[PDB]
Amino acid sequence: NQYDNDVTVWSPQGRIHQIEYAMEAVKQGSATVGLKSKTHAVLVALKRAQSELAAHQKKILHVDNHIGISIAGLTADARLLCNFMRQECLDSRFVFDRPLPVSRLVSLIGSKTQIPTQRYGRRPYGVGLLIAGYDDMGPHIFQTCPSANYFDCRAMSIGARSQSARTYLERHMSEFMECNLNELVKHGLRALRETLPAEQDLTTKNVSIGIVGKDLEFTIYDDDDVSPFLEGLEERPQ
Amino acid sequence: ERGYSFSLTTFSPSGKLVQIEYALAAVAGGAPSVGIKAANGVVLATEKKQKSILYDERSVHKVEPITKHIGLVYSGMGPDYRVLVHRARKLAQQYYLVYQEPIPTAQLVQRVASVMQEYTQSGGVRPFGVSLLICGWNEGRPYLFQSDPSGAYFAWKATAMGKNYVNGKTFLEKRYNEDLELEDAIHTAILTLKESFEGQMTEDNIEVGICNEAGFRRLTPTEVKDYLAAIA
Amino acid sequence: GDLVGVNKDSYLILETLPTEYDSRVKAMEVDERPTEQYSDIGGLDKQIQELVEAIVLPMNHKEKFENLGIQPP
Amino acid sequence: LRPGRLDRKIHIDLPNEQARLDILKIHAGPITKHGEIDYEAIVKLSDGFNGADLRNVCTEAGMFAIRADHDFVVQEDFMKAVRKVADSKKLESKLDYKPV
Amino acid sequence: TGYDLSASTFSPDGRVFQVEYAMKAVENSSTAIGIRCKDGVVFGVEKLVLSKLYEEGSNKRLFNVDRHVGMAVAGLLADARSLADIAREEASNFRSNFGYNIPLKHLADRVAMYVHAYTLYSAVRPFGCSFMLGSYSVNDGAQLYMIDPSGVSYGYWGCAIGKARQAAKTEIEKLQMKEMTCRDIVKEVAKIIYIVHDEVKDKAFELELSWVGELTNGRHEIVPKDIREEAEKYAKESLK
Amino acid sequence: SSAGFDRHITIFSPEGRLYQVEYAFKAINQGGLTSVAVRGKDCAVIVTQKKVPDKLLDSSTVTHLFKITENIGCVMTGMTADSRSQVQRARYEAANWKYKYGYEIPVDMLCKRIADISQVYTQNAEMRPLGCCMILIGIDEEQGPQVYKCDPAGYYCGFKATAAGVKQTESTSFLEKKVKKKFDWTFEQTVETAITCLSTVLSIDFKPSEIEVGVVTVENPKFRILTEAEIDAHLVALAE
Repeated sequence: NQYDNDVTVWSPQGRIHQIEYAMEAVKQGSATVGLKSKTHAVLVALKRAQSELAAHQKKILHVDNHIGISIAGLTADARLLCNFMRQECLDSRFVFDRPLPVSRLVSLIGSKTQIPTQRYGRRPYGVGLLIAGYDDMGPHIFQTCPSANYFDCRAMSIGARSQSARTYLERHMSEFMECNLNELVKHGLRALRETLPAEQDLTTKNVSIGIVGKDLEFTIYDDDDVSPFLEGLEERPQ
Repeated sequence: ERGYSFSLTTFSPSGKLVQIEYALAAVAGGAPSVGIKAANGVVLATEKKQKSILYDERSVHKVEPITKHIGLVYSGMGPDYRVLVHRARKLAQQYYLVYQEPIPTAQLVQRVASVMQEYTQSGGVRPFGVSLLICGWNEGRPYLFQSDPSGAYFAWKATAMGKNYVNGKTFLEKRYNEDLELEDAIHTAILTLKESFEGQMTEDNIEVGICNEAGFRRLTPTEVKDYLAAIA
Repeated sequence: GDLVGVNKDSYLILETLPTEYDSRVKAMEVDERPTEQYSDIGGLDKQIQELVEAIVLPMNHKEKFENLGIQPP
Repeated sequence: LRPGRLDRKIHIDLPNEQARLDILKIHAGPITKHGEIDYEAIVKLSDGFNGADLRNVCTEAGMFAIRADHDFVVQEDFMKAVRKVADSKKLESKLDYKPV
Repeated sequence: TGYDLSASTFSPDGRVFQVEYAMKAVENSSTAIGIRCKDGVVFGVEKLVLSKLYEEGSNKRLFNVDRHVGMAVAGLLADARSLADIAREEASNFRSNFGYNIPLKHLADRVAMYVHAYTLYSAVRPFGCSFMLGSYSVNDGAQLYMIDPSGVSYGYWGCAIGKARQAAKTEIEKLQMKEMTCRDIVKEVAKIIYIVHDEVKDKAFELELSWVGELTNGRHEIVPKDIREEAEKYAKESLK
Repeated sequence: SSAGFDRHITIFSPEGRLYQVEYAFKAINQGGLTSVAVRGKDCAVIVTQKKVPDKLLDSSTVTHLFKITENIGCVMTGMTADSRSQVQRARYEAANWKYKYGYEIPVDMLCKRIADISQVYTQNAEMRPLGCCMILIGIDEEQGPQVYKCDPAGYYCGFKATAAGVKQTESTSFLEKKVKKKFDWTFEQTVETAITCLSTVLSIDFKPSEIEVGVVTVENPKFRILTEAEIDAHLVALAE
């Protein structure tokens, strides 16, 4: 246990336990699911409430006109990487007068989170970024980790009981290319409803959906314009 | 580095400094040496043993000059000696650039020990493990000073450091006296060096430097072999 | 260094006893013979091989070693 | 340890390269093999081994031959056995001691 | 224990365990091998598909430092992208100051000193990466280098990094290497990956191949992979 | 005994020792290597074997003989990564002597610069003391050849013939019986003793491939690494 204190100290087995503890901090946040078609990229999030009178903590946040991210884990590491994220987008907008491609922006994040995972007295960033956007060659769904291993995926889910969320995806991943937005979105929120207890699903207070498209800027809906998407659903069987 | 800067030497609950006491133990296990101030110049003598027959003797030196009238020997560990030599070499020059005048022997010991005392109080370093003996015939009367890793300094008529330094301390108290000459001082300096040395004493077993009012001078192994007649 | 049965009065050897051991040693003998057939243990198939190669085969096939003719481990 | 009770102190050490070659030729005596044996490449990978370690290499190389039921011994079973036995010497240390 | 915490303290027998721990952290990763023919260097990296886990083409461990210099990393992944950023940065300063392409002998030495520098202080840890360096030049030939986490850097004709290291290099020396052309070697490297790593450990695996040499005019690029497809066809002839 | 943190960092023991530096002297011995230096009347000879355990491992990238300047060569023992980083310290400060002072650096003045650097590793208590050893040769004007040695403790002294590596106590016991019995040293007299001292300690009678010989002589002051052909010429020369 004495070698499980600092980030610098290697293990005699060869596993730095501080990163392995930061993976547990991602699993405490609420679940969220992102996916993409050939022409669209939709990520759906789930909110929680601290109490009944308290409002629900928001998950999806706009970054640029095509890039928007989801969140899991801490909230200080959320806004600290968010301020770095908005900064880098408008810099290349100021310098090259073009939007950043999604892939090489995420490579800047893995370089950013690398230094506090190696030097002394610095925690890793407990964070669960799911990233969606357009470069010039279509939609992209990315996920990160506190170990800074970014993954070019097609559908993932991170947070609390995303174990069941992943299982729904591969038995419908072949359908996720030809279908358009009206059933692409409600394919995604059929995956959130198994990350839940069997008595509440989506009652217009805890779900948000962000869509980026070809002729579509990244748009976030919340609890009032989500209601057109929440119709046309079957209940959970038993 | 990072900026830790914390001193690793603190007080004991008894009220002592433990690491300085441990550094003096490394001085006492050093090579023996002796220095005698007798009324016209100062005689320094060390005890240089090559551990094998393969070593070169004209390469590594013990009696080391600082100015043309200031010499300096030690008893402690080898590599830490060469640090504060080069420090004291440069420190004698800023006196000479300012004042255009050769630095007095009391003036180095004010300044060399101030380097050495502050170095113990500073953060994240051990003290030195070297005691010194400093000589010089400044303004007629010669001088003989002794510093230590505790930062202090003294002024001896004749003293000895290294191994068996208390045995040569009793030897110098009986054999030496108030006044002598330079040639008598070398005779008793070898006599206290022969007290604790090995069997054969040649031109390479010992190495002797002297001060005069004509200046600091280091003896070659020819005359040391020549003075080795009527040994001790 | 043998254990023999001797008459009390005449002091004469009358029996040869089998040698007995310490009482703590006799507790170490196994008499239950449990059952833990190899299907119960899963995911350790390479280690099951290298145990059987080392121990079970010298217990059974002495000739397979001696035809190559070296040693058991 | 004073002389008179224990007179002469005889020192036994780890085998040299010729000595690792000779011990390997000893334990490779009664092995049904083929005429392909480079002993020199085995000793070149052999460093700091015991005499019992080279006994183990001759033991393990036969165990590769009992695998797939080849009663002969090929040369390539040895270099697998050398890398296995030298792998197991990540568990031992402090083998030298000063005399007396 | 008691001496294995920092990377600035020696053990009482004369080594540093923090470097020793990070070496076998590289050992737990999958197998990446490398080999050179007489006019080129061929890379080959086994990549494991877990269940789906990515769009195929994600996070390939065959990086690209310079126009004529390539990587083949293994071990930890995030620090390997850090060393790629150091090596791309170092080759740019040689271009700017000295006006021509970086020799592979210097590029190995400048990186290995940087890897060495994190093994001396208690403030930072040693790297958990190991990799390869392949290049080609008409004035130099084909060179292949190799860097451990401790910082030892020298040459090879062939090497292997990963779990299968000693078991994977036994069949590398079985080949001929001098007289071969690298296009023959491209279908050779496929079978060494395909022989090792039985699907008992992981059912799904996938092969990448990178390739620099005389046919590629000194420039480094990936193989035509979906094109010509003679890796997997010639490798699956190892059925008996 | 242990007191405070004497077993861990560079502080003094109660006895006056300090253990981290004398842990570093047996940090050399894990290299498994022995170097021998012999100075003669007008020549100086370095001789050191190498071990090449793999056929895939190259031949030119192994040699510890490191040309510092045109007139000064050196050999390295101890671990490899600490040895190479020691060399570019020596290459850098040899060039600074030419820029600051014009003329060529002596071989003795360089070992003052190295050992004062290696002092600070011992002297400060937050940095690792670089467990490798240093051996130089060179020709001086009006002084002939020289042989020096630097240490991780940071002290230097000249020699006449002195080995390093693992087998000092056997080689120096051989050379003391060899030097002092009134031997006149020609060129080949130094070379034949340089092989046969190592050939009796290790008891090999080697092929001409394992060893390397660096040489310097006052007829050609350039540092020179021999070729295996002329190594074989001197090797059969002592084979009467």
